[PDB]
Amino acid sequence: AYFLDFDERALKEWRKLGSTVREQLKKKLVEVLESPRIEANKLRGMPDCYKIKRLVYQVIDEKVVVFVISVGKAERSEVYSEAVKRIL
Repeated sequence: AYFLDFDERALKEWRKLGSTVREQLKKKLVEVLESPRIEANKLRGMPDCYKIKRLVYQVIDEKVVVFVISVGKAERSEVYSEAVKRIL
């Protein structure tokens, strides 16, 4: 029941996550559109910001729009890469 919208920086971020991710995220996002305000996912101190497991979105009631603002990863890309190397 909520419209989707992406911040342009986040859409650019989205186009670099890879094939596998931006699909499982697309799934969880469209699910969020039904009822965006999930208490278990609300960022601390932030009245309108929520997380998807990361992805962050802003709920804009005045427009009924879910605004995806930030999407990325827990660590730097180098940390996962170095972790893969470290175990070889």
